[PDB]
Amino acid sequence: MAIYADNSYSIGNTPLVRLKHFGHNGNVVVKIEGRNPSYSVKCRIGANMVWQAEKDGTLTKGKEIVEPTSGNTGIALAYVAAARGYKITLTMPETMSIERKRLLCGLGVNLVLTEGAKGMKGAIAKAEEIVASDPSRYVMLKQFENPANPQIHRETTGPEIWKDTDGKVDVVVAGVGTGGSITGISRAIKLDFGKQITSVAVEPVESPVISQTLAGEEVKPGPHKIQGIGAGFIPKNLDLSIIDRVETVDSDTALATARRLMAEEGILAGISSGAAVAAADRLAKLPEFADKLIVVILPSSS
Amino acid sequence: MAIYADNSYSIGNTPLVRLKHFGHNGNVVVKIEGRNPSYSVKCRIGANMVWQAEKDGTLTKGKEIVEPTSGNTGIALAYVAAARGYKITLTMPETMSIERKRLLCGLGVNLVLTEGAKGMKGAIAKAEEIVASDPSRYVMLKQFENPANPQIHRETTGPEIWKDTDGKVDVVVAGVGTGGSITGISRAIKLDFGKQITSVAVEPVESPVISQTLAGEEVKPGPHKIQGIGAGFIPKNLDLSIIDRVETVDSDTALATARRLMAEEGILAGISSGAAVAAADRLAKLPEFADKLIVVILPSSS
Amino acid sequence: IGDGYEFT
Amino acid sequence: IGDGYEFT
Repeated sequence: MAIYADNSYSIGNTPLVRLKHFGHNGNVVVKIEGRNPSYSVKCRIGANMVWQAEKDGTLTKGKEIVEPTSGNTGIALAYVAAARGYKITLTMPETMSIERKRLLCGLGVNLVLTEGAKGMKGAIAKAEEIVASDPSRYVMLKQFENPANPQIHRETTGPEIWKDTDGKVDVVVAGVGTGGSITGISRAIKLDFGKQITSVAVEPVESPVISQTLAGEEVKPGPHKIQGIGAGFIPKNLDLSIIDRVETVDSDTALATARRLMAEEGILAGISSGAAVAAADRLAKLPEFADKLIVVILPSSS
Repeated sequence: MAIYADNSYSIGNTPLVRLKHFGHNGNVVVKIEGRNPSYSVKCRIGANMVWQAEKDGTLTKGKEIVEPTSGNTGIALAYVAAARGYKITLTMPETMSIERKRLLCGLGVNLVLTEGAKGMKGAIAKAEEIVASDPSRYVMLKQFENPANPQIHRETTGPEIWKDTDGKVDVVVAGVGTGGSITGISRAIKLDFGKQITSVAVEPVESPVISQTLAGEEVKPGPHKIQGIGAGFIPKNLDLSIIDRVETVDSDTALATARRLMAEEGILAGISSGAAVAAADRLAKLPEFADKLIVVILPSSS
Repeated sequence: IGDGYEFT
Repeated sequence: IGDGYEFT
């Protein structure tokens, strides 16, 4: 019997689809993380961070989840919290989408909106205040540094890719937000299955902090339009040691690529999906990668 | 190698999840058709109607798809048309959601918007005009009567349910829009696998045309708020002969139920999903269905 | 459907 | 993320 006890267990087993108007003779294949509870990759880390907090006793009946997240992590935690019966508080700037506020409210989140001028720093600050006010009551899962993030990718996302490609996958391209996807995937394929694939991080040209760091240059973040990626810092969940290459993509190209995925491939992916594909396409059209099977994470849906 | 040639092939294999705050001791299980390309069940009939038109030669390179659809069918056909390289025209009232118009445009649809006062009749009329103007150029797939609709349900949706439940499924509850889901599912389980399950159609109390017909009463449609169901007529794709029971649900309850799915179960389902669950819950709390495994189609996502 | 001859 | 210290 293939029935899930709750919606948290239903994560993953996302499909690989071949692109027809990207790459060279279908050397580019996409993994559609849009096909998940809460419509993004974050469903996996949402599920596993909660599961892990349960196993280690940091999360019990009565204790509340608190997390600062402007994005899909909040949505993921909301779904899992509802599916597993936890109260949850999320903090972010008043400067959010009314659709996200409403959907988050719909999901049963105690929403706490911080000054828009103060940005995500204000939201971390506030989340920290809330936990500090009653440490026995509130648990911060800390998506950027919690090992349960890349662990789920090593246990599910990566093995799915290995399985689906009969281990013929040669290159994995993934935008970096928390870094968990690239970390966990790379660890699975390289460490557990033992194939020396090329792991390609993607980040905005507008905020190329990984590229700058690896070049030994001054780190100079900037604002960009590609949601999900470009934190403006190297997260603790980004394992530099497994990264073979870093490609930068600009906002406009990422957006054009997302639109092309929709109109040409019939795939409903978000801007960060566009970024990932733009980067993969670049490498796919180098002779050196002409006979390599390239797997691209599409993190979310449109 | 588990890679899809295009996004059309990636339909289905949707999950079963047990409800914890509906039914009696988890006798109610939901099939989440939200976990599909284009975020609804219609992905299946979109794929198969196109595939069938290809096999039978009605759809070839150069010919255009035309269809009147105010809902998820349009979205499904848009995705498949993009995935398989067909032009597509969709007709509906100017009185649509700007998000749907924009997403449909994003998907490469030639959008033709008819008078809002004239409603869906105006949209069928216009679609018919367009096809009539160049019969060699345009193909109408006719979702309400095309056998390729229930056929895909008999080939995929139903077998998935049989497989997932080890054939222990006793009752299937599904809202009726085109009727294809209930038709195809029922045919699979009853005819192909040979189990005498109870097939329960759901329709709005506001427009209970199936109930009225089966009672030998005058058919009296009405407007309602549960999108996807309540056509105001019996579709040709609704096989009355396999329907064991018809439950009516009101708009408000369907909406309250959809909200409860989100807030209590952590499941993002649309209003028609709420309708289906409200109906299933009613039967699940009759002693006669206490020891029956009840499978509910959640047609779409929120 | 999305609307057969009803809805909203 | 959704926003680490960037975006829009």
